[PDB]
Amino acid sequence: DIGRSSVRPYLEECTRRFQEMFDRHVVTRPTKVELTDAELREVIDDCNAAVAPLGKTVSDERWISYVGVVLWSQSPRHIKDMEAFKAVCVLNCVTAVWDDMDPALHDFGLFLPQLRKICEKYYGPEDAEVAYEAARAFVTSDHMFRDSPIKAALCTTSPEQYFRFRVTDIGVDFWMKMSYPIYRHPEFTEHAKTSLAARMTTRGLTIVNDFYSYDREVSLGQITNCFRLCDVSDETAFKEFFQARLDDMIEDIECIKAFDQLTQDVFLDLIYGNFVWTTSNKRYKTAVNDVNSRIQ
Amino acid sequence: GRSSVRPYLEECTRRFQEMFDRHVVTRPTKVELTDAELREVIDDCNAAVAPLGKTVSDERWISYVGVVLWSQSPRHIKDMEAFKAVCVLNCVTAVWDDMDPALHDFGLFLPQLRKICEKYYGPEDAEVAYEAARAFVTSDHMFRDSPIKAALCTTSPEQYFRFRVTDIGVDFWMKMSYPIYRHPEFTEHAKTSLAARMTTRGLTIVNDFYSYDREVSLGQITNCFRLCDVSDETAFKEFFQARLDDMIEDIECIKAFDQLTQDVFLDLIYGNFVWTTSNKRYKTAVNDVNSRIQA
Ligand SMILES: [Cl-]
Ligand SMILES: [Cl-]
Ligand SMILES: [Mg+2]
Ligand SMILES: [Mg+2]
Ligand SMILES: [Mg+2]
Ligand SMILES: [Mg+2]
Ligand SMILES: [Mg+2]
Ligand SMILES: [Mg+2]
Repeated sequence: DIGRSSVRPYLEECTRRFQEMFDRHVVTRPTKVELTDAELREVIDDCNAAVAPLGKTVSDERWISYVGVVLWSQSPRHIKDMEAFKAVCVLNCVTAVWDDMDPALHDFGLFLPQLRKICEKYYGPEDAEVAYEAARAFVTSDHMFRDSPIKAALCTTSPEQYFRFRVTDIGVDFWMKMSYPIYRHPEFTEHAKTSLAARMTTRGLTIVNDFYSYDREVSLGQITNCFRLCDVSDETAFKEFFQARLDDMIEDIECIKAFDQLTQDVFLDLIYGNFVWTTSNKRYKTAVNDVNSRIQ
Repeated sequence: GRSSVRPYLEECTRRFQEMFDRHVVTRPTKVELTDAELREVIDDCNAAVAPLGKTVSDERWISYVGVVLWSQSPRHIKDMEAFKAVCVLNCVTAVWDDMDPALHDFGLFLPQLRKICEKYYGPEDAEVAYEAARAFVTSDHMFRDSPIKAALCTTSPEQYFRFRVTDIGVDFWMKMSYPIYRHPEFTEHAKTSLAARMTTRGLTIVNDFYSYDREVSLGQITNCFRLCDVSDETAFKEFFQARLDDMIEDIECIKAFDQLTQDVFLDLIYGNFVWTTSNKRYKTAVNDVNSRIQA
C-alpha cells in the first residue's frame, strides 16, 4: 500500500550516496555533448519521422527529455563519428517512445521499417545491420514481455534473475551495439558484440534508473524495478537492500577498471553520466506529472 | 595435491544427478546420426581445421560432438541440416579452444566457419550463426593472457559467470541452434541472449567441476572452483552447495518460459551433464584425446 508506494523518504540520502560512490570510485566527471540547434532539429525531425506512422505527436520538450541520456552518457573525449552519435540519439528516443506506449499500439509492420531507415541513413552497411538487429530485438523484447509470466518470474525471484532480464530490457545491450561506431575502437567493438560490455554496465545503469523511476513505475503497475524486491516501507530493510546494490555497483566499476583505458572510459562515462542525467529529468520527479504517463 | 577435486567426484556426481531428477525430471535423449551424417560432419570438421595444420582423430571429433548429440532437444527437432551445422561448428571451435594461440589463424579459419554456415543455414541464419562463431573464437583468443580474464574469474561468482555467458560458448550455441527448432519464442530469446544467460550457470558449474583437474594442470584460470579452496572439505562443501542453489534457482525460473523453450533449455543443461560424466576428456588431466600439445 501507499506506505510502500514511494521511495521519496530516501530521495535525498540515496542521491548523496550515489554521488559519493562515483566520486570515490569513478572520479572522472561525465560531460555533455552539445549539438547545434540545427543538429538537435535534425535529430528531432528524424524522431518525428519514425513515430508518425504510429499516429502520435511527440513534443520537442519530450524529445529533448529523452535525448539527454545520450548527450550525458556517451564519452565525448573518444567520439570519432558524429553521424553514429546522431543515430544513437534518434534510436534511443524513438524506442523510448515505444517503451512508453501501450502495447496494443505496437505496430511492428509500420515501425520496424522506420528503424531500418534510421540505421541505413547514419551507419555503414555492416554497422547498420548490427544497430538494426539490436533495435529490433529491443522493441520486440519490450512488446514480448508486457504481462509475460517470464518477466513476473525474473523480476520477483532474486536480484540475479532481475538483472539478467535487464541486460536486454533496459536497452544497454542495444546501446552498446549501436554506439561502437561512434568510437571505432576495436576492443570496444568486440565487447559490444559479445554483450560483455552490456553485462558489465547493466547493474550500474539499472540500479540508478530503478531508484529514480520507482514512483512512476509502481503507480503504473510496472514490475520491472529491483526495489520491488525489498520492502521499501521499512527503513532498515531498504537501507540494507540499497547498500547491497551500491556494493554491486562498486564491484562492477572496479572490474571495469581491468579493461583497456578507452573501453573503461566509455563504460564509466555511461554509468556516471546516466546518473547525472537521471537526476535532472522531470520524468523522474513525481509518480505522475504530465511529462511521464499520459494515457493507456 | 591441491589442484584436484578427485576426493569429491562420487558425491558431487550423485548430488548433481539427484538435483536434476528432482527439479528437471525428464531426461535427455541422445541423437542418433546415421553413418552418412556422421561422416558428413567429420569430413566438414576436418576440412575446416585443415588450414590450421593440426590433425584431429575421429576419436577426438567423437568426443567433441557428443555434447551436441546429448544436449539438444530431440523431440522438437525440425531441421537436421541446422543440427549438423551445430555439430560441425561446435567441434571446430572446440579444437580452437584447445589450440595454442600462436596457431590461431583468423585469415584461414574464419572463412571455414563462413562456409559451414552457408552450407546448412538459410540466409539470415547463416549470418547469425557466423557472427556468433566469430565472436566465440575471437573472445577465446583475445582473453588468453588477459588482465580482464583474471579480474572476472577471481573477483566473485557473479563476475565469473558474466564472463562465461560468452566464454563457455552458450551464447554461440543458442544463436546457431534456434534454426533446429523454428520456434519463434525460442529464436527471440536466443537473439537477445536471454536464452544463454538462463543456461550459463547450469552448464558452467557442471563443466567446471569435471574439467577442473585438466584446467589447473594447464594453467587455465577460467573455472569457478578456483574461487574456493578445494583442499578444504568444509569450504568446498559450502561452495558446492551455493552452486547447486544457483542451478536450482535458474531451473525453476526456466519453468516460467513456454513449454517448448523450457524443454530446450533444460535438455541442454541436463544433457550436458550426462555427456560430461561419460566424456573421456574429463577422465584425466591431459590425455591424448584432449591434449592441446605445447612447449
Ligand atoms: Cl514493466
Ligand atoms: Cl582459461
Ligand atoms: Mg522499459
Ligand atoms: Mg519504461
Ligand atoms: Mg525505469
Ligand atoms: Mg574455453
Ligand atoms: Mg576449454
Ligand atoms: Mg572447462
